[PDB]
Amino acid sequence: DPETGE
Amino acid sequence: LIYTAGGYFRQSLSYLEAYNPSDGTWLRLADLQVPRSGLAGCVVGGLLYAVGGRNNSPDGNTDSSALDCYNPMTNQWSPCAPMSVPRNRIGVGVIDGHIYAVGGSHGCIHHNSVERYEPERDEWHLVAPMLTRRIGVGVAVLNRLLYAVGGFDGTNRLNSAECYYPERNEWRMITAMNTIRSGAGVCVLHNCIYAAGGYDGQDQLNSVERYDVETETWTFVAPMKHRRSALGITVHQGRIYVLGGYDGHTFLDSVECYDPDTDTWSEVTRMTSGRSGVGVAVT
Repeated sequence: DPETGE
Repeated sequence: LIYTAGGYFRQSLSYLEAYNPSDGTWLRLADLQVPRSGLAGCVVGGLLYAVGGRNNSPDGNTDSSALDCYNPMTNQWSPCAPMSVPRNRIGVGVIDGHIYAVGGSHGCIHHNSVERYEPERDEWHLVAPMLTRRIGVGVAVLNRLLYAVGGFDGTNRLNSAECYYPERNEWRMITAMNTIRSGAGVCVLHNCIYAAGGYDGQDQLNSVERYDVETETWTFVAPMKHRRSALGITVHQGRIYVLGGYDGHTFLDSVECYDPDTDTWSEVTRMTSGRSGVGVAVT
């Protein structure tokens, strides 16, 4: 996902 | 020192490390007792607490209800009572020795719920929910009021902020940030609420803005040299430290330091390894 890389 | 707990780098982590901004070197301390990313950290009575998050591993992806306490002169974690629900990408703040757990997600569910932890009683209590469902929400405490800032409601990323009044046990929308921010670093420096970086649904941000309660105004300040979301943030002796995060391509180990007097950022250290979604506090 773009936000956490997770 | 600045303690960083948990994080993510191909899997959730158990790391607890401490950085000394004077000497510049990193301590490696006791590992968390469940790998977590998307957690929050705070300090109450000198104790360091790890709240919520999830264990994203090769074998699972379990959202966390855990609250765990690290004692800095026992170098040992001990579990505390769990929360009513799991909260991945939670926000926390400290008022009057009490921990407030705000928002977060459990699977598909984006919480508006909020609960309060009582350290000397080890009990959680459900309190008034937010007006808004928020994960990746930044939380800050100013004048013993609790602010929930930005985040993501499941559909939209948010620039709104709302304020919780503990003696009314009530919420109130306030002025919205100039920037939509989810996964920002939210803290209180000098006497403003700072919001640093984050993700607006398109790009990780390097911009930074601060809220002045008396004028109900957000103003932009010195931007960081590196865009990042899901970063850790804390203030140490009057300067803002932002820690790791994700910029859409790599997991940052860069740690930046904002000087409020010069309105300038400068890179002071690299963490031991790049990671995002940590819990940070100072004790």
